[PDB]
Amino acid sequence: DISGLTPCKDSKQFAKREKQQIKKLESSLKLYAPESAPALALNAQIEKTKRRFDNYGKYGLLCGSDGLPHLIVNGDQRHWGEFITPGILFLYIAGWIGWVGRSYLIAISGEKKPAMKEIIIDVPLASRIIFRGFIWPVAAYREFLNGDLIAK
Amino acid sequence: WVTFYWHWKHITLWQGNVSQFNESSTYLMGWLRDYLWLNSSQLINGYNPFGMNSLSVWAWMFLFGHLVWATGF
Amino acid sequence: DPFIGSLETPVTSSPLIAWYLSNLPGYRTAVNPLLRGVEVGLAHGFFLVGPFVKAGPLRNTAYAGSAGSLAAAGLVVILSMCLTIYGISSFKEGEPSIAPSLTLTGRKKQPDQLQTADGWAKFTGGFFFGGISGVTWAYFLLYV
Amino acid sequence: TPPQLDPNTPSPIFAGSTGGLLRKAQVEEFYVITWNSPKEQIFEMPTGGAAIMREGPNLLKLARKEQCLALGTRLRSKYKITYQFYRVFPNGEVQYLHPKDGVYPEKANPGREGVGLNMRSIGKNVSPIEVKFTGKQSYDL
Amino acid sequence: EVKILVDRDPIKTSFEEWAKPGHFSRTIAKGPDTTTWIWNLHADAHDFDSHTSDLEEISRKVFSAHFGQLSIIFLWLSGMYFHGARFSNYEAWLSDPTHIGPSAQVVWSIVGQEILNGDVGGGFRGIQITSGFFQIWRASGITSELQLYCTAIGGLVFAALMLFAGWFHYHKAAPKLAWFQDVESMLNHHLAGLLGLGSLSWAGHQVHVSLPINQFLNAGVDPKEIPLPHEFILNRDLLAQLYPSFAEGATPFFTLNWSKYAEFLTFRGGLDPVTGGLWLTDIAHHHLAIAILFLIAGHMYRTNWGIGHGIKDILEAHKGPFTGQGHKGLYEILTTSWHAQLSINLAMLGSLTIVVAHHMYSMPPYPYLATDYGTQLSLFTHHMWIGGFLIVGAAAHAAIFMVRDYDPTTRYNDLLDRVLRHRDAIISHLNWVCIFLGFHSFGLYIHNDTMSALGRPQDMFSDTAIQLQPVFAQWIQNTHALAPGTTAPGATTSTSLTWGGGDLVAVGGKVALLPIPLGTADFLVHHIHAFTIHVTVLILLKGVLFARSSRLIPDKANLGFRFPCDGPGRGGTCQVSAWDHVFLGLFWMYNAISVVIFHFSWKMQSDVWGSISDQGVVTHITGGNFAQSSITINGWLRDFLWAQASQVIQSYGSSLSAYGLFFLGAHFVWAFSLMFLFSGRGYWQELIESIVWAHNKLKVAPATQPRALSIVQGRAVGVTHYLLGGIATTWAFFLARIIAVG
Amino acid sequence: SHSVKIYDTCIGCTQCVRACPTDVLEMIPWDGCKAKQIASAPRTEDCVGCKRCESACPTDFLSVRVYLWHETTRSMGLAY
Amino acid sequence: MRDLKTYLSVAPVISTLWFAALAGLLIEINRLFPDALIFPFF
Amino acid sequence: SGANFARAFTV
Ligand code: CLA
Ligand code: CLA
Ligand code: CLA
Ligand code: CLA
Ligand code: CLA
Ligand code: CLA
Ligand SMILES: CC1=C(/C=C/C(C)=C/C=C/C(C)=C/C=C/C=C(C)/C=C/C=C(C)/C=C/C2=C(C)CCCC2(C)C)C(C)(C)CCC1
Ligand SMILES: CC1=C(/C=C/C(C)=C/C=C/C(C)=C/C=C/C=C(C)/C=C/C=C(C)/C=C/C2=C(C)CCCC2(C)C)C(C)(C)CCC1
Ligand SMILES: CC1=C(C/C=C(\C)CCC[C@H](C)CCC[C@H](C)CCCC(C)C)C(=O)c2ccccc2C1=O
Repeated sequence: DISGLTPCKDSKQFAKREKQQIKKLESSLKLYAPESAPALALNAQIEKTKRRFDNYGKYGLLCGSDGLPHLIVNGDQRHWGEFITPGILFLYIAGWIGWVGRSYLIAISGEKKPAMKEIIIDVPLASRIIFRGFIWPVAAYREFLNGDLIAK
Repeated sequence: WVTFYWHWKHITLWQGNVSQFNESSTYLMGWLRDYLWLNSSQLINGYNPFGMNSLSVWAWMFLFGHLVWATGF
Repeated sequence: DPFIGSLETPVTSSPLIAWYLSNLPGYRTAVNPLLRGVEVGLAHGFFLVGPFVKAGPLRNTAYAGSAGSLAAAGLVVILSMCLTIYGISSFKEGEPSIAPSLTLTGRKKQPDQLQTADGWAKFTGGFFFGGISGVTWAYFLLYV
Repeated sequence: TPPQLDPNTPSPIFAGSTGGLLRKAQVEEFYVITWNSPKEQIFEMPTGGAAIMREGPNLLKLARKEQCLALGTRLRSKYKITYQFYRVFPNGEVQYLHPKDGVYPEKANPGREGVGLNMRSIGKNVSPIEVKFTGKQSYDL
Repeated sequence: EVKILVDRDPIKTSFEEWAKPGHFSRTIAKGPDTTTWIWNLHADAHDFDSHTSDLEEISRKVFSAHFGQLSIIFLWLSGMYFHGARFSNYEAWLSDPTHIGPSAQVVWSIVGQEILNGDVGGGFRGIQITSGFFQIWRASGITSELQLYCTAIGGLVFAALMLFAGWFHYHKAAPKLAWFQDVESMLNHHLAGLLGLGSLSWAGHQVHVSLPINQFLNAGVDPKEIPLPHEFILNRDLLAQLYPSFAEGATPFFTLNWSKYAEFLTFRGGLDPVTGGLWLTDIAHHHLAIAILFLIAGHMYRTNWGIGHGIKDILEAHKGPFTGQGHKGLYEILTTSWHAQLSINLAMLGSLTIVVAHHMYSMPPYPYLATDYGTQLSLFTHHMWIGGFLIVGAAAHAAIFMVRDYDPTTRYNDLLDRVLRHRDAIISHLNWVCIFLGFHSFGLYIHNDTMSALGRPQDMFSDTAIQLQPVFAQWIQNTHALAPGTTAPGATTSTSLTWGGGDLVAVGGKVALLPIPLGTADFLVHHIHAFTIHVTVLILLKGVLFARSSRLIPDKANLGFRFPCDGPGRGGTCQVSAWDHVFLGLFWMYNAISVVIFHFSWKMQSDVWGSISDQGVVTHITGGNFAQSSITINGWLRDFLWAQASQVIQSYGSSLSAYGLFFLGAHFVWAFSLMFLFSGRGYWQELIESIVWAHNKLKVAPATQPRALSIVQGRAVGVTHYLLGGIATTWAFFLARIIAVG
Repeated sequence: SHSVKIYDTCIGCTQCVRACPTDVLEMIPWDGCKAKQIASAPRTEDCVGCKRCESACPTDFLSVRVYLWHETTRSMGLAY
Repeated sequence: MRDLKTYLSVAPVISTLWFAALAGLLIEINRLFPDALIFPFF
Repeated sequence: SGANFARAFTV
C-alpha cells in the first residue's frame, strides 16, 4: 500500500511465523503430562500467542517483505494511533511532571534555607501542588501570555 | 560507526543475499554476531599449528593493532 | 657518614669482595687504559661467541660456527661504535680528568686517566682489538 | 641582622639511610640546617626513619630546601625551637637563606622592599594580541 | 585481672537523630550548600576513626556493626534454605542426580519472560542453579522438605536474635575498653571454643546422622523409604546391623582399644568410586583429629591464672640471629590500632580463600560434585575473585595505618624502622625482577607468534622444536605417585588423583578425575602468573612504603591518605597518595585473576573433562588442543575466545537468553567506565555552568547548586565500573558455555 | 623560574605566606587596606609551582597568581 | 512520631516508595493489557 | 515437583 508494503492480514510470512512459534511451543508441551501445571502454563502461552497475532492482524498494521510489522510516523490519517496519538499523550503526562516540579521550587523559594526543603521533601505542600498539573496547558499558556514564564 | 555500516551493507549486497542485513541490523546482537564474529573466521586463520597462507600478515597486523591500542591505556 | 645516600653492609664492604673488585681491569688506576681495554675485550668476545653459534637460525646446518662467529664480530663492532660515540659526546679534549682524587682513608691519590678524551680513546681501541682477538680465538678453539 | 656561622656544630644520632645526599651534592649544592635543642629527644627525619637530637646546638645536611623547611616547621610547631638554614656550594661559599631580616616572613617588618606588585585588579590585564611580536608578557606589564 | 567491665546506657535510643542527616561529622551536620555534601555523607559513613578519637566508642561501634553483619548473613542463609524447600526440585534430583539439573528459582509470567523457565528435568521448569547447594544438602543427610523448612525457620530466629543482641550491646550494656584489649582470653576462646567444639560437634553429627543415611542412599534404597535420622539414635539394632562396632557402645573408647572403631573411622583416602567424592569416614576422622588438635592448642596463653604463656613475654624474649632485639613494641602497636589487625586478617583470609579454591577443585569433598562441571567452574572462579579482592584490601588498610596511626615517639619498633630506612633497595630490586620476568615470559609468546607467521615452525618454544619442560613439577608428581607405597604406609591410595599415575575415575559415563600432564605450555603460563603477581606486589608495596614521605614530597603525611595531588609544579604531581596506588593495583589484580581463571578453564575443558564410552576411550570437550595451540597469542584469541563464545551469542530465543543479555550489558558498562577514567573535572564543570544558565533562564534553578564530581570520586567511579563490566562479561561467558556444553 | 605576581585586591590575611612550602613570599607594610600590609615575592627563583598559595586566598578571584615558565633544577624539585 | 514522619519524608525513602508504586502500576497495566504496539481506542 | 512450579502460576 504505502512504500510497497503488504497489509498484515493478507501476508503469508506472518502466518508462517505464527505456525513456527506455535510448533516450537507444542514441541515442549508434549514432554510433560497433559494435566500437569507446566501443560497449563504452555497452553496459556499458546493462547496468548494466538490472541496477540489476531489482535495485530485486526488492528490494521502493515507487514514488510520479510514478515514483520512496520510503523508509519509519516502523518497519514490511517495511522493516527501508530505514532501521533500516543505521542501527544506522552507530552501531556511529561508536561505534568515538569510543571509540578517547577511549581514546587517556587513554593520553597520564599524561605531563607530552601536546601532543607530540597533534600527533605514535605508531603502537605507537595500534595497540594501535585493536582494543579491536571490543567497545565491552560496555566502555562496564560503565564506565557502574561510574561511570567521567563526571568528578567 | 559509518565505516561499519557501509562495509556490512555492501558485503551483504555483494554476497548475493540482502535479507541477512535487513533482518539482523535492527538489534545489536545482530551486529556483534553476524558481522564481526562471522567474518573473522578466515582472518584469524592466517597462521595456525597446521600451517599458514597468504593472509598471515593481516593477522599479524591485527594483533599488532590490538597490542598498540591496549598499550595506549 | 650516615647522611650520605649509601649503606655499609657485609656485601658492600667485605675484605674478599673489595679485594676481588679492586683487581678487575676496569678499576685499576695506575695502568694505562689500553691494556685494560684489551683484557675486557678479550673476555667479552670469548664469552659472546657461544650463544650465536648455539642458538642462531643456522644452528642445525653445517654453517653454524662461521655464522655465529660473524654475528659475534658484528656485535663487537657495534659495541665499539657505541663506546666511541659515548666518549666523543661525554668527555672534552683539554679539560682535566673528573675522577675522585681521594680514597676512603682520605689519602690523596692521582686521578684516574680513563675519564679523559685520550684515555677513553685508548680504552675503546684496546677493547675493539681485544674483542676481535677473542672472537677469532674462540672460533679457532671451537671448530679445530 | 647579621648572618651567623656554623663552624663546628655536632650532628644528631643516626644509623644511616639510603635517602641521603647524592652526586648533585658533590656537583651542584646542598643545604645545612642548624638549631638548638634543650634536651636529647627523638624526632622523625624527612628522608625516612627516626633519629635522636642531642642537647645543645645541632646541625644537619639535606639535599633540597623543601626538606629543610619541612623539618624546621615541624620543629617550630611541635618542639617550639628556632632554626636557621644555609646553602653550601662546592666552592665553599655559604649563603644565609632563612629569616633574612631576623624575623619570620609571616610578620610584617619595616625595611622590606616590594617585589612584583601590580597595582590593578587581575581582570585589567591586556590581551595577548597587544603583546604579540615582542618579548614582554601581558602580566609582566 | 580478667573481668567483665560494662557501661550502662551509653546512648539512648531516639528518633531525633534520624531526622537530621550527617550527625557524625560537624561539617556534614551544618547543612547542604552544594551537591558535594550529599556525596560526602556516604563517603565517611563508616569512618569511625575520624568521627571521634576515643577508642571506647570506636570499639563499641565495631561490635555493633559486626552483629548487624551477622544478622544479614543469617537472613541470607534462611532465604536460601526456604527457596530450596519451597520452589525447587530437590526430591526429584535425589533419586536420579546424574540426569537432572538442579534448579531453585522460578520466574513469573508477566511479560514474556516465561521462556526463562527452562526444562532442567524431573518434571520441573526453572532457572538452573550452580551454587552447589544440592550436594551440600545431600551430604548433610537431608532427604525431605520439612527439615529444610525447620532450618529456614531456625535461621530467621537466629537473625532476629543477632539483631537484638547488637541493639542490646550498643544501647544498653557497652563493654569497656579494658574488656576489648584482653587478647589472651579472646585467643583462648576462639581456638578452644569456636574452632574445637564446633568441629567436634560436626564430627558427632557426621558420625551419628550423615554416615548411615548416606550409606542407605548409596546402597540404592529409595529416599522415601530410608528411616528417619532420630530412629538411628533411638534404635541400637539398626546401627548394630549397619556397623557391628556400635554394638560395643562407648566401652572401647574409654579402654584405649580404638581399633574397634576402624569400621567407620578409616584412612583409605582417594576418591569413592560410586559418587566420585572423598570417603565420608575419612572426613569424620579428619574432623575428630582437628577437634582434638584445636582443643589442645587453645590452652597456650595465660589468662587470670598461674599457668599459660604471655604474648608480650614471647615477643620480647625472642632473640635470633637475623632479628636481634627486633619485636619489642609490636604488642602496643597491634593492641592499639584496629587498622593493623584489619590488614593482617584481610591478607590471611584472602590467602585462605585462594587455598580453599585450589584444594576444592583438586579433591571433590561432596558426592556427585566432580561430574557437575558448571558448579566446579563457578565455585573456583568465585572463590579466587574473593581472595584477590581481600588481598588487595589488606594493602590499603596497611597504608591507612602507616599514614594516620604511626608515631615513633610514644611507640617505637626497631624492625619497622629498619625496613623504612632502606626502601630504595627493596623497590629497585622488585622493579628489576618484575622487568626481567615480564620481558622473558611475554617475549617467548611474541617469538612464537613471529616464527609462526613467517612459516618457521621449527624455531618455536614448543613441544617439538625447542623444549622447556617443568622438571621439578614432574619430579614432585612422581614422588607423590610413589609415596603411598613407601612414604605413607597407612594410606591405601594417593591423596588425590591429580598426581601422575594411577587410574581414571568416572561416574555415570562422565570423567570425574584423571592425572593432569604438564608440558611447555604449563611452564609458560606459570611464569606469566609469577610475573603478574610480582607486578601487583610491587605496586602495593611501593604505595605502602612511600606513604609517609618521599623524595618528591617531603611532607606527604600532612596532606593525608586521600588527596588527589599537590599541584602542577615539580613537573606534575598527580596520583601520589596511597589511595591512588590501591586504585592502580586493582587493575593488575584483575588482570592476574582473569589470566589464571582462563588458564584453569581451558586446561580443564581440554585435558580432564570429557565423556567416556563403554569400550573405554575418552573424548574430551575440546579435543586436547591446549598443549599445542596455547603457545601463541593467536591460539588464545582464535581457539579459546572465538571458538567458545558460540554458545553465548547463539543463545537468543532459548532458555539461556539472559546470559547473552548480560554479555552485552557488561560490554556496555565496560565501555562506559572509560568516560570517567579518561577525562577531567574542569570540562564538566564548565559544561554544567551553561546548563545551569539554561535552567536559571526559566526560574527552575535549585537551591543546592550542582557541582561536578571531585577527582577522587571520578577515579573511584571509573575503577568500579571497569571492574564490574569485566567481571560480568567473564561470568556470563563462563556460565553460558559450561551450562550449554557441560 | 616561574612568575608570581601580587595584585592590589589583597587584604593581608597572611594565609599565602604560611601556605608556601619553600619560603618564597613575605609581607611588607602598606596603606591600601585595613590590615595595612601586603604580600611580596622576593625569592621567586625558589618557587616550585605547587600552587598552594593560590588555594588559600579569600577573594572573588585570587590576588596572587603563579604563571609557569622556564623550568630548572630548583623549580623542578630534583634531588639528584 | 514527628521525627518518624520527618525521616520517612527524606529523599531516598520517598523516592523508593514512589518508584515502587509506579512500577506496580505499570506491571498491573501490562498484565491487564498483555501487549500492544499501537493505540486502538480511537 | 509440579506443585512447586504451580505455586508461581496460582493467579
Ligand atoms: C624475551 C626473550 C626472547 C628470547 C630469549 C628469544 C630467543 C631467541 N630468538 Mg626471539 N624474539 C623475541 C624475544 C625473544 N627471543 C622478540 C620480542 C622478537 C620480536 C618479534 C623476537 C624475534 C626473533 C627473530 C626475528 C629471530 C629470533 C630468534 C631467536 C634466537 C636468537 C637469539 C640470539 O641469537 O641472540 C642471543 C644473544 C646473546 C648476546 C645472549 C645474551 C644473554 C646472555 C646469555 C645473558 C646471560 C647473563 C649472565 C648469566 C648474568 C650474570 C652474570 C654473572 C655471571 C657475572 C633465540 C632462540 C632468531 C632465530 O630464528 O632463532 C631460531 C630469529 O631470527 N627471535
Ligand atoms: C524539576 C523539573 C525539571 C525541569 C522542569 C527541568 C527543565 C529542563 N531541563 Mg533539567 N534536570 C532536572 C530537572 C528538571 N529540569 C534534573 C533533576 C536533572 C539532573 C538529572 C536535570 C538535568 C538536565 C540536563 C543535563 C539538561 C536539562 C535540560 C532541561 C531543559 C530542556 C528539557 C529537557 O531536556 O529535559 C532534560 C531532562 C532530564 C535529563 C531528566 C529530568 C527528569 C527529572 C528526574 C524529573 C523532575 C522530577 C523531580 C524530582 C520532581 C520533584 C517535585 C516534587 C517534589 C513535587 C529544561 C529547561 C537540558 C537543557 O539544558 O536544555 C536547555 C539539558 O541539557 N536538565
Ligand atoms: C566460647 C565462647 C566464644 C565463642 C563461641 C565466640 C565466638 C565468636 N566470637 Mg568471640 N569472644 C569471646 C568468646 C567467644 N567468642 C570472649 C570471651 C571475648 C572477649 C575477649 C570475645 C571477643 C569477640 C569480639 C570482640 C568479637 C567476637 C566475635 C565472634 C564471632 C565471630 C563470627 C564467626 O566466626 O562466626 C561463627 C558463627 C557462629 C558460632 C554464631 C552462632 C552464635 C554463637 C554460638 C552464640 C553463642 C556465643 C557466645 C559467646 C555465648 C552467649 C553469651 C550470652 C548468652 C551470655 C563468634 C560468634 C566477633 C563478632 O562476630 O562479633 C559479634 C567480634 O567482633 N568475639
Ligand atoms: C573486611 C571488611 C572491610 C572493612 C570492615 C573495611 C573497612 C573500611 N574501609 Mg576498606 N577495603 C576492603 C575491606 C574492608 N574495609 C577491601 C576488600 C578493599 C579493596 C577494594 C578495601 C579498600 C578500601 C578503600 C580504597 C578505602 C577503604 C576505607 C575503609 C573505611 C571506610 C568505609 C567507607 O566509608 O565506606 C562506606 C560505603 C561505601 C562508599 C560503599 C561504596 C559502594 C561500593 C564500592 C559498590 C560495590 C558495588 C556493588 C557490589 C554492585 C551492585 C550493583 C547495584 C547496586 C546496581 C572502613 C573503615 C576508606 C577509608 O577512607 O578509610 C578510612 C577508603 O578510602 N577501604
Ligand atoms: C597493554 C599493554 C601494556 C603493556 C605492554 C605494559 C607494559 C608494562 N607495564 Mg603497564 N599498564 C597498562 C598496560 C600495559 N603496560 C595499563 C592498562 C595500566 C593501568 C593504568 C598499566 C599500569 C602499570 C603499572 C602501575 C605498572 C606498569 C608496569 C609495566 C612494565 C612492567 C615491566 C615489564 O614487563 O616490561 C617489559 C616489557 C614488556 C613485557 C612489553 C612487551 C615488550 C616485548 C618483549 C617486545 C620488545 C620488542 C623489541 C625490543 C622492539 C625493538 C624494535 C625497535 C627498535 C624498532 C611494562 C613497561 C610496572 C612497572 O613499570 O614496573 C616495572 C608498573 O609499575 N604498568
Ligand atoms: C559507550 C560508552 C559511553 C557512553 C554511553 C557515553 C555517553 C555520553 N557521553 Mg561520553 N565519553 C566516552 C564514553 C561514553 N560516553 C569516552 C570513552 C569518552 C572520551 C573521554 C567520552 C567523552 C565525552 C565527552 C567529551 C562528552 C561526552 C558526552 C556524553 C553524553 C552525550 C549525550 C548522549 O549521548 O546522551 C545519551 C545518554 C545515555 C546513553 C546515557 C545512558 C542512560 C542510562 C543507561 C539510563 C539510566 C537507566 C537505568 C535505570 C540505570 C540505573 C542504574 C542502577 C544503579 C540503578 C552521554 C552521557 C557529551 C555530553 O556530556 O553531552 C551532554 C560530552 O560533552 N562524553
Ligand atoms: C544448620 C544450621 C542451623 C542449625 C544448627 C544446629 C542444629 C546445631 C546444633 C549443634 C549442637 C547440637 C551442638 C552440640 C555440641 C556439643 C558439645 C560441644 C559437647 C561437648 C562435650 C564435651 C566437651 C564432653 C566432655 C567430657 C568428656 C570427654 C569426659 C568426661 C567429662 C565430659 C562429659 C565433660 C541453624 C538453623 C541454627 C542456622 C542455619 C544452619
Ligand atoms: C566460611 C563462610 C561460611 C560458612 C561458615 C560456617 C559453615 C560456619 C560454621 C560454624 C560452626 C559449625 C560453629 C560451631 C560452633 C559451636 C559451638 C559454639 C558450640 C558450643 C558448645 C557448648 C557451649 C557446649 C556446652 C556444654 C554442654 C551443653 C554439654 C556438655 C558440657 C558443656 C559445658 C561443654 C559462609 C557459607 C556462611 C559464608 C561466609 C564464610
Ligand atoms: C560524567 C562526569 C562528571 C559529571 C557527572 C555527574 C554530574 C554525575 C551525575 C549523577 C546523576 C545522574 C545526577 C542526578 C542524580 C539525582 C539523585 C537525580 C534525582 C532525580 C531522579 C532521577 C531520582 C564529572 O563530574 C566528572 C568529574 C571528574 C572526572 C570525570 C567526570 C565525569 O566523567
